[PDB]
Amino acid sequence: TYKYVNLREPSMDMKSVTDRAAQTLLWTELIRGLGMTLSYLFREPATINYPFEKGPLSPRFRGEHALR
Amino acid sequence: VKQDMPPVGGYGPIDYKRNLPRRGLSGYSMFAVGIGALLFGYWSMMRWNRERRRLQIEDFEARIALMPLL
Repeated sequence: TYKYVNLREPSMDMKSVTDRAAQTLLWTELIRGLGMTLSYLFREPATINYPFEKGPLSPRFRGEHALR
Repeated sequence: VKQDMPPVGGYGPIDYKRNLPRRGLSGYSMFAVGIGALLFGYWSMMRWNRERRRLQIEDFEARIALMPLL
C-alpha cells in the first residue's frame, strides 16, 4: 500500500560508470529536454482566435442575471 | 431510467506508470565518435598549416627579392 519513491541504488560496473561519465561530459539529458521542446515546437497550438472563436461552454453556465 | 454510467464491459485501459524509454548510445560509442572527430580535425589542420607555412615562406622571399630597390 506504499512505494519507496527515490530509493533506487545506482550501479557500479565499468560500462554503466562509463555511460554516466559520458552523460556527464556530453550532457545527454539536456539534449533530451531540448528535443522535448523541439517536439512541442511542431504541434498545433491550442490558442483560439478571440473574439471570433469563443471557448466552449455548457447550458448550465452561470452569468448575468435576468427576469423571465 | 437514464443516468451517467459506465458500460457493461467497462472503459479501456488507463496508464499511471512512469515511462522513460532510455533512448541513446552507450558511452564508448560517443567517446569514440569524439576521438575520431578530434583526429580528423587534427589531420586536416596539420595539412592546411603546413601549406600556409610554405605560402608564408614564399611571400617572405618575395619581400627579400623586393627589398634593395625600396
